[PDB]
Amino acid sequence: VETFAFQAEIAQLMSLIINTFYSNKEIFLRELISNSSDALDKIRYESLTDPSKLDSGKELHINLIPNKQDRTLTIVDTGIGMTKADLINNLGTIAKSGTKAFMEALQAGADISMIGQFGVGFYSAYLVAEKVTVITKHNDDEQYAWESSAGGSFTVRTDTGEPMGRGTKVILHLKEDQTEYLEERRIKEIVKKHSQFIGYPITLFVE
Amino acid sequence: VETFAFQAEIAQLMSLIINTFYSNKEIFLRELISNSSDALDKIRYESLTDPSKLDSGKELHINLIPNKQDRTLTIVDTGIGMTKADLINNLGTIAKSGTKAFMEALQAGADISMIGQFGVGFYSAYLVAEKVTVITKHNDDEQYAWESSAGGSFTVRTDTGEPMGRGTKVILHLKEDQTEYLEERRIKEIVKKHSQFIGYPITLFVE
Repeated sequence: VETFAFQAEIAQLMSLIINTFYSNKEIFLRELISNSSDALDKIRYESLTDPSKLDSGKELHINLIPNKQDRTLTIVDTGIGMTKADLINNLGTIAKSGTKAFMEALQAGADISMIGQFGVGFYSAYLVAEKVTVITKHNDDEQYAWESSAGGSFTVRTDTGEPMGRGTKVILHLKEDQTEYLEERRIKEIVKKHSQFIGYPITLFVE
Repeated sequence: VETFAFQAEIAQLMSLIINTFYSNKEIFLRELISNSSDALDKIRYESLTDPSKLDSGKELHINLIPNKQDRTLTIVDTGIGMTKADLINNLGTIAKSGTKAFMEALQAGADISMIGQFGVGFYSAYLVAEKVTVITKHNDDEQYAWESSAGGSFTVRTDTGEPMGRGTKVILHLKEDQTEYLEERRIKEIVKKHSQFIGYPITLFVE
């Protein structure tokens, strides 16, 4: 297990997300689904000129999996996935410059819901999760698990868990007061509100 | 000069954009600036692990250049640019699947302004342009000019014009009744309305 320090700007972003009073927490799900859609677009685009890109899986979809026993909400996609280098480099984001632009935007009257416009919407997971685990598999690398309970550090290890073929799994270990996002009708409401026109099938699993 | 037929779905998209009555045409500029921002994000991200990616130019910006004599509005960026293969493959988009999802969305009550959510916002240029010329330079390829007045076909040729270093230039040859988008105060209004928080400097050139 390798342990890394977040760059200062990302640690600041995460602390802001965790500590700022902001009731409209539901946007985390929109942001994660949007990320999954972007990843699915990328592998689709690559497959247009190289069909073998889909040998690791032809299905392009997003699954939402609540588990009340574990108190986890998992967002799974069969998108392009992330390399180890991607994971370490702020999960494929330009988080340093993105965080700066987001802060500058917040200064000029923006609010936290606009986070995704700055390329750092992943970190909105910390609106509802005390810990986030990301399992990912990219065609050009092995399967890795990234994890962080914030507080300035994350871990990366090779994943010996269930193989995924290709894509990303975001596991949200929810805060004790945020279990509403495990309820079927709440998830359905949020998906209909914010992600109605996403161009990949979104399947909400039942328990 | 090589001439190509648009895939059927893209020809349909373009005809819909050209022929549908829709007064809110200004969104084209938001969509092109968004594309430029995405391209700038991509070269930024690549440069994080490979600084030499910026040997073709360190500046990351967007320029808006009106020219009333030529009746053109040009959007220039120093983003990642496009390879020849990218240009031919619907300017780096998943236009076939994107167009389908956009149509399905329009069926379920969406309107043309949401085009960018489906990865085909480039084609909104045809709300205001009778012809569009795209000059582009990607680190891994030569400089190319793509062009189309719609009507089912586009051309690609090697560009012998002014070298660009790296990025993309979208030249909008405006319709005779759409010259308002050459006026400084109109462009400023649209940028402030729709692109206020874009994380790269946007410079509106004067004439």
